[PDB]
Amino acid sequence: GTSKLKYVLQDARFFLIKSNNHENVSLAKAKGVWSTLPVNEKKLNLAFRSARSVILIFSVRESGKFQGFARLSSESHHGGSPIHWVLPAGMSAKMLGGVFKIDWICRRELPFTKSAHLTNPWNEHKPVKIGRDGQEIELECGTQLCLLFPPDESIDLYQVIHKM
Ligand SMILES: O=c1cc(C2CC2)[nH]c(=O)n1-c1ccccc1
Repeated sequence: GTSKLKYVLQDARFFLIKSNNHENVSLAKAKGVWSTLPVNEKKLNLAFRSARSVILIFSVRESGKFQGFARLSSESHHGGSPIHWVLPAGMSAKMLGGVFKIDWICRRELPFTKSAHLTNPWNEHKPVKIGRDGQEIELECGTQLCLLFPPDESIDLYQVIHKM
């Protein structure tokens, strides 16, 4: 069912995350981590202290889909185990901010065709698929977007709830 998911999303904040490729989303799904550029790192750290849940909704560039969504479990930190991200041309690992721990809520994909009825007030009511990395998605739009994803029966939200 969807009741524990709705509980996790209650009064959450939501951010669109772009990945240049599928490899980085695969690494994020396996290791429970993400890293963004410093401008977005500052926004996410502020949000993490501001709200009961901060949800990252992932989309690989040019894929026409979202690849899942996850909840921040920490502010960003430096000096942890190395992660062999595959970054875009002209970007080095030193340009990244720190590493956020994340707990995946759904590792299933959602094609953009299924979200065409949702618009984001914080991006001029453009379709929610449209946005730069780090674009905040307003609560109602973000909640409805997450509820569109296929249920991920491999995930037990009981432990995620205990972190809130
Ligand atoms: O492409 C990537 C790949 C990553 C991986 C470390 C996780 N993190 C990012 O933030 N980007 C990004 C998105 C939009 C604009 C500039 C960079």
